[PDB]
Amino acid sequence: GKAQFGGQRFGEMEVWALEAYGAAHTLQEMLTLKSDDIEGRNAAYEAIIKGEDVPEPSVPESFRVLVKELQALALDVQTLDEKDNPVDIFEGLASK
Amino acid sequence: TQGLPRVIELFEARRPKAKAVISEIDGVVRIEETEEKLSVFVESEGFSKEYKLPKEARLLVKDGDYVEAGQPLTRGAIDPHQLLEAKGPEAVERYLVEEIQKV
Amino acid sequence: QLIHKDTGLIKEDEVFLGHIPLMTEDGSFIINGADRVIVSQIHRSPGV
Amino acid sequence: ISTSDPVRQYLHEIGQVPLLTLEEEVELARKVEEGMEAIKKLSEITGLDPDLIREVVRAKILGSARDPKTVEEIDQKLKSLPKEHKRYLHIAREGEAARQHLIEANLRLVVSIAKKYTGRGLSFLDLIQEGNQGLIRAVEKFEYKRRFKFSTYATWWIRQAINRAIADQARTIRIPVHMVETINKLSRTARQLQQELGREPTYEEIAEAMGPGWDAKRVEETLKIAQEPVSLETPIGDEKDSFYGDFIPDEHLPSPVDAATQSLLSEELEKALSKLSEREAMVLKLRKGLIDGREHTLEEVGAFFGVTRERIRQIENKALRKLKYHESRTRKLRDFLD
Amino acid sequence: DQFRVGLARLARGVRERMLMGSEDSLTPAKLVNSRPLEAAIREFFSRSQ
Amino acid sequence: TPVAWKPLLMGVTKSALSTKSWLSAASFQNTTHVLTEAAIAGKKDELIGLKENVIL
Amino acid sequence: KEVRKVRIALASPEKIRSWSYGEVEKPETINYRTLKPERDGLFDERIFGPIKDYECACGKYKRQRFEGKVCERCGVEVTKSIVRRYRMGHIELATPAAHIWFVKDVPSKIGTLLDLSATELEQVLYFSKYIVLDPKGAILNGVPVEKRQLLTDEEYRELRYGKQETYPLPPGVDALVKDGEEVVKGQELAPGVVSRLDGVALYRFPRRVRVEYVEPKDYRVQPHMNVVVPEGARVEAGDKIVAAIDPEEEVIAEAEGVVHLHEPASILVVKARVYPFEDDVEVSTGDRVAPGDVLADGGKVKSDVYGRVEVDLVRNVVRVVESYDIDARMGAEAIQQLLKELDLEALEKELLEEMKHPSRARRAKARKRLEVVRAFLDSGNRPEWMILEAVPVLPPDLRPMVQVDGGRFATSDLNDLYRRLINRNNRLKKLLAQGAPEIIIRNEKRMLQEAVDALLDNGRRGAPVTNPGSDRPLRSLTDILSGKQGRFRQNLLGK
DNA sequence: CTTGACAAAAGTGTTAAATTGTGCTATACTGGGAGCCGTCACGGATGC
DNA sequence: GCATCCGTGAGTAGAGAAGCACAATTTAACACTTTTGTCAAG
Ligand SMILES: [Zn+2]
Repeated sequence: GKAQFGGQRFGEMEVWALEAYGAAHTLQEMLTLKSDDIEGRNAAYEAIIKGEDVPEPSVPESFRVLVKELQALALDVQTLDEKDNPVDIFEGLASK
Repeated sequence: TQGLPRVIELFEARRPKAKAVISEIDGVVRIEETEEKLSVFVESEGFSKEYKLPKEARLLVKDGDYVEAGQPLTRGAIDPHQLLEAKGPEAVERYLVEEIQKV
Repeated sequence: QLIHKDTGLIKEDEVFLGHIPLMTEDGSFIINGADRVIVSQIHRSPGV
Repeated sequence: ISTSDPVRQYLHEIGQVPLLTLEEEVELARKVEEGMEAIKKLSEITGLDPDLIREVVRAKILGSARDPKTVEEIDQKLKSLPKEHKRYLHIAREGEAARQHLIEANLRLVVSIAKKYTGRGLSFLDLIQEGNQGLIRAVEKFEYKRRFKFSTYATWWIRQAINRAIADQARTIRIPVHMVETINKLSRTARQLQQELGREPTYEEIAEAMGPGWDAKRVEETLKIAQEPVSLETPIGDEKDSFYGDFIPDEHLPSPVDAATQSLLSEELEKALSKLSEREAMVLKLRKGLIDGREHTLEEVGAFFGVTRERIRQIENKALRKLKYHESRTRKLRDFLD
Repeated sequence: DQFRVGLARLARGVRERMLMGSEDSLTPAKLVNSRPLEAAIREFFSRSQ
Repeated sequence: TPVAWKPLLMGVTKSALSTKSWLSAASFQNTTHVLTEAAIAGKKDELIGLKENVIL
Repeated sequence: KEVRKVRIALASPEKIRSWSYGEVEKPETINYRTLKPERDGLFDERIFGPIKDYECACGKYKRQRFEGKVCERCGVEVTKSIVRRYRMGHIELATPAAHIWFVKDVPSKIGTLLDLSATELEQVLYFSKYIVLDPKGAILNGVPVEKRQLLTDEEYRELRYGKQETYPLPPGVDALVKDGEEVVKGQELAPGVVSRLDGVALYRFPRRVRVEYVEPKDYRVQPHMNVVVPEGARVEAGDKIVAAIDPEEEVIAEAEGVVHLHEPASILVVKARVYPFEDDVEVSTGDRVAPGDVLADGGKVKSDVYGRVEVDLVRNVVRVVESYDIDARMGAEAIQQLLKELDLEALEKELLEEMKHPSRARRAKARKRLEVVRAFLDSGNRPEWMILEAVPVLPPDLRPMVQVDGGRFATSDLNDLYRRLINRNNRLKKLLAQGAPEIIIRNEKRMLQEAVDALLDNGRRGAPVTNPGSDRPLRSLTDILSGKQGRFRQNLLGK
């Protein structure tokens, strides 16, 4: 919303358009760097005001919300690597 | 059967309401029209298939014509699942693309 | 009025039931300081 | 009897226990009191906890359908008593069984009481279960010697348990009972004043009716306390596509601008401190907490460099003065404070 | 229609206060609580489609 | 002995819901059904398609 | 390393407890006055983390180098406040609760494994019917009870406790039969009523006591009075006959005589065997005995039937109400035991045999079961994990309670759903500790199951749970993830 | 560079009032309440 | 085979109603040394 100084909604059909274009990096920025990659969006703004190019994006925070909400449904959702080993997307902040 | 609903039922592989009747095997059709009902027989070398078509069925084949397996005996939209088991994967894929294009 | 069927005594008083919103001359209401219009509703009529 | 409606299912179940006649009620009530006395007599002789025997006796009455080793051991210990003592165990078993049946036969009383407390933040089944807790306490405290009916005494405990649970469980942000009753009294007072005045009373008018120790400030504060939290999923508009949570900004995580100016301030301060000396810059970093994150006292700083407390104040303040001189000449830190 | 709904809610609260008793000094003002009627009317003019 | 099979035809909805990747199927429709069967089977989404990588 | 795969699986109760940083024991959220999170609540800092970075709840620690330190006073880890978006809690259920996804998602995964229909699973899970786990030699209608058999409440009570019924008499009449008379079906207890069951008939409250002194004397028994001697007892002069609250109303015998009870309030016919005894009793009321079990006389008197013992201290007899110690249970706890005891490898072999059956429908049905069985075997999932013992608690920042700029607080519906579960679970713990009757316990357990269902999927089964003052259904975990407004289509597929 | 000296600033141990939690009221009272159905086709199962 | 109830799905933006008693726990007002912070001495 303009009243809330909000951003424009990049919905599924707009995501489809970038996929059909093959604009993978443009899509990834809107998914991460410009919406909900908290580390990415802070680092993107800091890089731009220094004259630098924005860094590599990281996992969106909404996916972290999805994983935690799936755990709240007693579902064990784990991100794995090439060798099927667990990969921590929470930076060790949720491991006892 | 027309416009977007026709496209949707083709992409959903849905069975048409007024589905046509296709021959399960090849042979020669043999029509027997009576004052009570209708029955179409696809006579083969040693096979005698039966189809109880309704009275108000717009047939597109006449006596003596040789029909292939999966060929529509009656007019209307072909059930894609019946065509798959009658003629094969290539026939139904060919049917689906052409019918969607017609719309 | 409150009527005691056994005693046979009637107690009458005027009770304050609240406030009824008033329609203005032009046909609208002022609800919480905001002008509002009650839109007429069409539905199936009762009956058989 | 209802698979779908739980209230109908509960009502059917409590309908299978017949209501007690007055003779049956007195017999059960007498057995509970005699059983309670018998447990006390048993404990004085057997020497164990009076409540321990009640749990063991109740465990046998409840049965296998409801630690198991120590319960059986105490059960055997009670049975080893002589004939006169085992008699007290007999009333204890029958007393506990009578308590179970006395509670079961009065489940219709709680439903009649609980249906009068609906619409106050707790569902009907929640009210009934809380009333059941009061009914259980009523049985323990009921005395049949007074010749009063059970429903007379039990209604007090059933009403109390429902009322307490509303005061404790009806609000997402819990409010103590002493303040819940204050809110209830304030709401009643405002309602009564409205009917006399024909309008919404003011806070002064409400406070005067409350009594001594009440002013308009207290009435406003109490009403502010009574405000229930609003749902983040409250719809906005005629379509369920907009909610309150969609319009509430997060104010806890730093914004990208706030995070950036923090980094810019750090890099400018680190260059400003570079013009200082080696120990002199480290003193300010350790004094202000630029290294660890906490201000280090002069004594703690002095222990690190092996100096007295007033020694740091000389180097710490002289470093401050020189940074002021550098700032006046370069003007590179003024905009980072506004 | 919403006035009737609120009045029905007010009537239900009158019956329960009549069930409570104290009929020696019961007045119609005491039996009547107008808040259910005011709430229904306020809800109609504020949160109705 | 080789497995003998016959061709199947399904609509786009049923075909999309029977895909290997549970992330894309759950994000389409029948999320409870997709996640219920995926969790019991311990399904491992290999992130082959586009929707899976968009979600991550 | 780089994320290449995403795996979803069932969470065991042990895994759920390994996720949680603490158990949420109280339904409280924040103090109403200090606005601070309450201890052991849904927002506790000792469980989920500090509200602000590197600062404990008490305020002793306010520095980053204390990272990894837990304050000895407050118990809050000194770390970043963003852990409140990730650190989860758990609720330790008093009784097991089924996960509604594995119950209502047709075809039911639990029902497929257990060969239970949707109706049968609903009746057991929501405490309408009992399922038999151990018959213990129980017989119903002449047919022995078998495992996994479904029992109604009436059938269970007959097997568990026995068969009995009380027959009220018209006021002012006398019973034809005497105390402890073996009546049969249809035998007239009183002129106006007949015994609908066969068993031993005993007086409940004799209104008139006739003592024939060694000359009969008819007394009256008030409803607040109780007779202490049995029928036919030899009462010595002065011994108490009828007890009363006040000693003045006590009915003591003028001389020696024999008591004859009359005018019963009702006759209780119980299908029980009576064993008269003279010495002490080796059992007590509530004990369960099998045939051959000694009852009172150190061996001389022994039971000859299955039943529950009730010792009678006035009639000086031991009545054994014919009943069985059948292990039939309700709810998810009964379902959990069935899935624990189910051998997947043996079930797979049996289902493979049914695949050879010439009926196409039976092969199709066996294939549906085998697909679920093989899913558990291949994945390593344990089928009883579909019943929850510990309920995971979402991190508080994903269900925030925030103060708006106006000053009012805004919170998610999940907190209300969580509070209802905690309130019902905490009340069940107190009800169990107080030894409440099974009817009260059954209602609480059924409410606990429905509270879990509302938290996971509100409105899926039964009426949706709504907050007071509105008809809006509370948004559950399933609602958050599914639909056009769900997490996938509103925040992941588009942003 | 120490070393005194100060007045806070801060920590700390009591004690009080304010706040919060808990128990208890004895005529008799014993199975609820709101809804209350103008869409459509689609699987998929679930039994006749 | 078929008939039925249940569950699923149905475009994108934006712009908008108890009271009281008493105990138990916590808060806050005090005092207190304790510790900095500091400003003059060499
Ligand atoms: Zn601390």
